Amino acid sequence: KKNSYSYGWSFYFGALSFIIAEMVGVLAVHMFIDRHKQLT
Repeated sequence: KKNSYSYGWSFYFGALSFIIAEMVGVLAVHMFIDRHKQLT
C-alpha cells in the first residue's frame, strides 16, 4: 500500500523551487515600488 514511501530529493527541488520563485516575486515588487517612487 506504498509502505514507508519517501520523497527523495527530486521532490525537494520542486519544494525548493517554490521558495525561490516567491523570493523573486518578493524582490520584484520591491523594485517596482522604487520605480514608481522614482516617477514620484
